[PDB]
Amino acid sequence: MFKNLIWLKEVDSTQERLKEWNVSYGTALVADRQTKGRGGLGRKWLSQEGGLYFSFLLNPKEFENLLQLPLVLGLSVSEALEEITEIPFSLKWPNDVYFQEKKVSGVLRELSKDKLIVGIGINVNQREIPEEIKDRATTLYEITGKDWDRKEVLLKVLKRISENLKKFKEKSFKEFKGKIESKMLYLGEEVKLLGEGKITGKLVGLSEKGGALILTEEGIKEILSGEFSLRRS
Ligand SMILES: O=C(O)CCCC[C@@H]1SC[C@@H]2NC(=O)N[C@@H]21
Repeated sequence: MFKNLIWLKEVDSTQERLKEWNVSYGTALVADRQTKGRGGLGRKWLSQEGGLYFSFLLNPKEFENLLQLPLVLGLSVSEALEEITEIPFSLKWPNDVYFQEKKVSGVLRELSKDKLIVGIGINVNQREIPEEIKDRATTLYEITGKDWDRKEVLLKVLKRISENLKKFKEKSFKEFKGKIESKMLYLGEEVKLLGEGKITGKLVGLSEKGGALILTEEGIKEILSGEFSLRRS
């Protein structure tokens, strides 16, 4: 039941606040502005007006795999945006939501004590996109040519997250493998993964474990580490 909100006008980071405050699971902390945002395309643009920045607590004892989780959340984020805008979106392993070549959303997940802090940033109404990420990022406004009710968006997103997380629990990742893999970005293309190494080859798909399958010279390798980031090559 992700439907009750805590909407602030400015914080250092919704991630940090939930790391500090003791909130109940299933409640989303939203912030119009973030002075010390962290993750994805940087801190500078996470302080822009028009973006949708929020975080929420999940039970660590209940969502053990922090590789499939980001994918399911990303799948939930894209599904909500597609339902709203009726625009096709792609998923970039292992977390980002993309429209074509540029990112629209990113899923962050941290752990602290007995907390699983999930932070999600969505590009909705930012009008003045930074020149340094004009190439890698886009907004709902830029794509569709109109603004969107950030509250309406957040609600349908929280709903999909809720609905999908219930299935991911009751059932398994098998329920989303096909949905996710079929929306994967750079699929069939030459790509390069970096993090705890650097593997380069053709992204051939997604394993039932949520791992990225790369076709190298000596076989297809399955990448499970969340450390890795997937970029073109
Ligand atoms: O870009 C990413 O992939 C990571 C998530 C983007 C940042 C979100 S926005 C709200 C929350 N608070 C943060 O400091 N980070 C996350």
